[PDB]
Amino acid sequence: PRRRVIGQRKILPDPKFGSELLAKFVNILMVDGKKSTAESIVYSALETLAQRSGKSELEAFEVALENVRPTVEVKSRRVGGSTYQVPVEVRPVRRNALAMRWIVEAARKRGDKSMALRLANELSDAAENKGTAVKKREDVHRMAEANKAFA
Amino acid sequence: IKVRENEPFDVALRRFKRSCEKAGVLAEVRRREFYEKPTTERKRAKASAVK
Amino acid sequence: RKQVSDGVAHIHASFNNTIVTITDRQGNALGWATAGGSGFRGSRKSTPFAAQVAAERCADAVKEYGIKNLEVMVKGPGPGRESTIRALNAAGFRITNITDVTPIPHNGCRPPKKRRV
RNA sequence: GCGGCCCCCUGGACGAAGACUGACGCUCAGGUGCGAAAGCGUGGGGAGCAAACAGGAUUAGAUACCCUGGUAGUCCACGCCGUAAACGAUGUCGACUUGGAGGUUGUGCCCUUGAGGCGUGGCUUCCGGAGCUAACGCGUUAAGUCGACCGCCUGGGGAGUACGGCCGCAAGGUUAAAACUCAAAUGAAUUGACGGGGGCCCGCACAAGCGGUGGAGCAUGUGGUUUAAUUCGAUGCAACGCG
Ligand SMILES: [Mg+2]
Ligand SMILES: [Mg+2]
Ligand SMILES: [Mg+2]
Ligand SMILES: [Mg+2]
Ligand SMILES: [Mg+2]
Ligand SMILES: [Mg+2]
Ligand SMILES: [Mg+2]
Ligand SMILES: [Mg+2]
Ligand SMILES: [Mg+2]
Ligand SMILES: [Mg+2]
Ligand SMILES: [Mg+2]
Ligand SMILES: [Mg+2]
Ligand SMILES: [Mg+2]
Ligand SMILES: [Mg+2]
Ligand SMILES: [Mg+2]
Ligand SMILES: [Mg+2]
Ligand SMILES: [Mg+2]
Ligand SMILES: [Mg+2]
Ligand SMILES: [Mg+2]
Repeated sequence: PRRRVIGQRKILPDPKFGSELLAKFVNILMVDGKKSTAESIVYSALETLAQRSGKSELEAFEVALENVRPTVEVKSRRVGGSTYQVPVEVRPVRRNALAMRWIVEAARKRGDKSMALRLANELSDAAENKGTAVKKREDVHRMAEANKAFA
Repeated sequence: IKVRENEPFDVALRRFKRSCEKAGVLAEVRRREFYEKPTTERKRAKASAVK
Repeated sequence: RKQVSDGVAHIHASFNNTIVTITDRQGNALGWATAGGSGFRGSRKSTPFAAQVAAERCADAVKEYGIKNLEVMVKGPGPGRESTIRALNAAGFRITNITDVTPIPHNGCRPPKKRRV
């Protein structure tokens, strides 16, 4: 907005696992307003990732999200002239949501078998740092530190 | 113009240059073409400075 | 090679570019660098960051240089005239005196006309 | 119009009292002199800047604004030119008319203790009373109340132009019409609107996101075209699944 402060309530924690981040991930991954399909797909991918990596269930995806989160983002700014890519500081929640969106879109663009396996593959290659989410992730880091004096 | 700071200068913080005019004279002089301008740049704000 | 053990860095900082050259007290240049040559061709070369990049790039490689204490002297209106020093001092040479030249003409040499844009 | 410092020559202004002349004054057509910048003639000088000119950009075009160079000129001496928004858009001289706050430069009395008190002149800035003014505003430095003389004005354009005279090397300067054409031109101020003026504020306005349209097939309306007729309306937002 422009005058009134806003803030959204907190979605319910993810069923059984109780992961608020996982509940937010199903929100982002949701399509056409169908939580059942999103929940089934996320659980299938989560168990596949856990059994493939030999890691636990809760933090197996936490590692990938930690390793695919950025630090600064370029904001199109033009005070006197044309557009300047001015990098800025990323808020905590904004960083988390941006990494989550990156993972979801990276899984979207794949074609391996189906969402259940594509999400697991994205998580694995994000843990390893050889995926496409990470490939897009390093771009902001390389484009940072361009124009500081401007604001 | 010159800095003579005491032995403890931390990371070489410029405290006396900052207090000095710094770019007082520099900014005063970096302008050009002082012929037809000054006749009209004259006070009249001093006049507006009043209760 | 020469092992001067002391020197002075002349910075020529303007609204268009910044130049930094290390020299001896007897006016003998050893190395130089410019923001334009530091991969900032365009509008960024006039920014303070490109000035410090050139400063550190010229200050690096102190092995063959041998200058331990490196005075500083700046000239012209720079991009703050302080970022280059902030990088150069941390480069390894301690700073004890900075002089500023900024030649101020005591009249004469009618400056160029104004730009009507 | 006049700004580094020093020397020589030289003009004017203001203050202290004292002495002297005794209306010797004010204004001024014609006349004479001075008169920014640009410009002209002769001879020097020429670092920077910069008409003209050349090139590179921008643009639909750009012989312009911008960038890179650059000649005359800008500087000096001696002559000429005599024009500026040469403006305070306010002729000179004299007298009278409530105040307040400053600057600059003299001078008198005093508990003089002080970067202090009390007075008296010259010049100068701002605000304001009566008055004046169409209004804006001026207001003891009047655009207030008066006196002396001079210069100038008589609708807008044509036109400060043509012819003639005078001046100038030239560029041009000065004096200065008529025919013709229009019913207006113009000054101050009020309300609104607008501004590639300023400030503050709001809206899914932007930004941050989701999903779309514009691509394909089909439904429907409209424009256009054709037809015997393709009935009549509706047309930027605010007509086009509208009557
Ligand atoms: Mg220039
Ligand atoms: Mg006369
Ligand atoms: Mg001249
Ligand atoms: Mg000449
Ligand atoms: Mg000559
Ligand atoms: Mg030019
Ligand atoms: Mg005249
Ligand atoms: Mg004048
Ligand atoms: Mg004037
Ligand atoms: Mg007049
Ligand atoms: Mg007044
Ligand atoms: Mg004439
Ligand atoms: Mg004539
Ligand atoms: Mg709303
Ligand atoms: Mg948007
Ligand atoms: Mg279509
Ligand atoms: Mg009808
Ligand atoms: Mg019809
Ligand atoms: Mg009709």
